[PDB]
Amino acid sequence: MNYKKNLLLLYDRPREPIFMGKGKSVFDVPDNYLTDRYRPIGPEIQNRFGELAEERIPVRSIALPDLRIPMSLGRQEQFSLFIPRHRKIAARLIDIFMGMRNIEELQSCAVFARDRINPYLFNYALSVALLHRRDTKNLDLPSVVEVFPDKYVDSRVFEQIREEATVVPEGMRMPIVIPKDFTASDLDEEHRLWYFREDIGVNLHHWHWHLVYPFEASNRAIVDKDRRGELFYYMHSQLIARYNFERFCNRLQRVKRLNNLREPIAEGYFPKLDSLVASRTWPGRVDNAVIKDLNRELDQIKQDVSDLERWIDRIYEAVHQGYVVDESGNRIFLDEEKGID
Amino acid sequence: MNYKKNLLLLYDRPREPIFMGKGKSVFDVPDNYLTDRYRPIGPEIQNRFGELAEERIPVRSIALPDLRIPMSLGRQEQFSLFIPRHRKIAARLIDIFMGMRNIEELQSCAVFARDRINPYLFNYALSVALLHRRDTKNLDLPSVVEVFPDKYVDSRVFEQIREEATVVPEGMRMPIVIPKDFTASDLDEEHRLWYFREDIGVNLHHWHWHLVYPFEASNRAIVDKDRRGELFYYMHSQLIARYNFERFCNRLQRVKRLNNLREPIAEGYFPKLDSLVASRTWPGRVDNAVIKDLNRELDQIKQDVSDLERWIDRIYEAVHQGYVVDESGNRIFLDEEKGID
Ligand SMILES: [Cu+2]
Repeated sequence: MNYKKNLLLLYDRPREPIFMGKGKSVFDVPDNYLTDRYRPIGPEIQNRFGELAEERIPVRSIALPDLRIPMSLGRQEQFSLFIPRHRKIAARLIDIFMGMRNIEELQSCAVFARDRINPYLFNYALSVALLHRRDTKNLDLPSVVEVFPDKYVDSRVFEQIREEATVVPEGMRMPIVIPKDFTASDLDEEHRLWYFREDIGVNLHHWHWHLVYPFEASNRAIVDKDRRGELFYYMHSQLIARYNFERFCNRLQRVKRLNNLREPIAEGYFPKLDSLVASRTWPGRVDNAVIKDLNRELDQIKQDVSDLERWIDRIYEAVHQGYVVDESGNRIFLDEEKGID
Repeated sequence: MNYKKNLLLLYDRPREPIFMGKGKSVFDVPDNYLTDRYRPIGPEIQNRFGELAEERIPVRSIALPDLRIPMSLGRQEQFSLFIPRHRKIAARLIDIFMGMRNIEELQSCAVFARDRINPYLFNYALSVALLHRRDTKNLDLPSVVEVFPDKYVDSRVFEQIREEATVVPEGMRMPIVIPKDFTASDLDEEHRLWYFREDIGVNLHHWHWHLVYPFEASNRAIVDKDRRGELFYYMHSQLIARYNFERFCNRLQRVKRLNNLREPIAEGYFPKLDSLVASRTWPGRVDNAVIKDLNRELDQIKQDVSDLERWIDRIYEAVHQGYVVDESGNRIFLDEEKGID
């Protein structure tokens, strides 16, 4: 039905309010669906952006589960699935979208939530829901490059794209060249591997792999895929095999592992990305930075380097021992078949 | 006369005693010319080596100044012109050879001294005397590679040359290949410049340049060659220009200067040379070695790093000021003409 195609419009222009009209359509949102900022002038808006629209999508006003947790993350904040706290927020939102029985209520829940929660988070939570509901199958999700170009492109282009789009009429617009080999000069031998590290393609593959094989949510909510452990081993293992190949093609040696976490990290990296959602840039790492104990009260991270070292020491022990121990105290054997997994 | 050609025989086999016979000749040395080790069995020797020679060169017994200072340096010790003490020893010996009126007494002094003083030192002292004594002009001094191959060749070959020369008859002897690119592997990017750093040619040029333009000997005219200061600047300046060129041809950046002496030296170098005169090998320098205050009582070196730093600070000051100050206290101006010199 249409509903499937109407959800895809949510991916359009993530930071433009949902009432501004996406593609050749526009949403006819209730006033209790308007944000607190814009609700007090709702009448002036629905009318103002009604123009230029072929279709008008109605949206029924429903109950809507509590969106406190989803909304806890700031709108101008970054979103990562590695941070403990974000995991709990996303997994909760995924749970809401996943828990809407009908494809019509999913559209209603989405339309409301969209302008209240972090765009990056919304995109993830929706992507995961759509991909793993039964009614929304075979649905072609727009490339995350197209919805979030800031994670894939030198920040320099953005003010050129703004200039070009404002000054020059459509049809006469020149294609914007995206800078390559732009993060470091030839003094850094690492700069040679730009075509791999910074390639759009491989970064998309990595992002998507983690979409379809998450490590947290609910085992029935898509965590427990056959041999996902072995997959995690192999896929990442092939990344380095391919990387090491490309290294040899640029007169470099094989990548040296992170022997130990106390010694400095020789290779710094300034990525040159600017998050338009956070309105800030990603920080760089300097040469010879040292790993430091984390105390990020907000993010819910209280971890010492020694904690990491302790985990490693134990994992090594298990691997040599040949077995692990479950919470219960029983032993599980790292056999030829399932060991790696 | 013959005398000129007879001195060249001293350069032959530097560590073989002078009574063993050089080329197609042999020396008829007095018994008071024999060393303390060999004098007590002089009769057995002069006879044992005398034959199979077309010539026997007589040598008249002369007075001979005290050779204490020349003999102060051990026979199995290394010799460098940079070490303060060696400078005083060599300059004194040079003075003796230089001070022998006749080309016959030079031959007599030499023949005596040769087996009592350090071979490396002898070679230098003689080389300098011949080139600047007035009788021995326009001469052909043998290449120092041929007399001291240990300073120009991987030590590995020496036991092959000994094997080949003992086992195989003359005429059937295979040429010994000299290893190239042998001091470091491809993990060290510096190894690429072997063909320049370790080339026989350029090392000979450097050695010889310092022969004809010494910086301190005795008698100022020998040091005082036209614009030798500017020469010292330019010649060495061209070495680095050429080096920096060769760097660019091996995918390397321009050579980084020694900014400051307290910071570690990143690039180590093990030269793989074995001094047959010292019977030891040259020490290597490890990666990230640090310069340290010297206290070499024997060599007469008592220098702190800060001394070096102080000299540099003062030289910079003079250069910026635009003038220097002589011992007397007067000022000399670094003009366009003689400034560099
Ligand atoms: Cu020099």
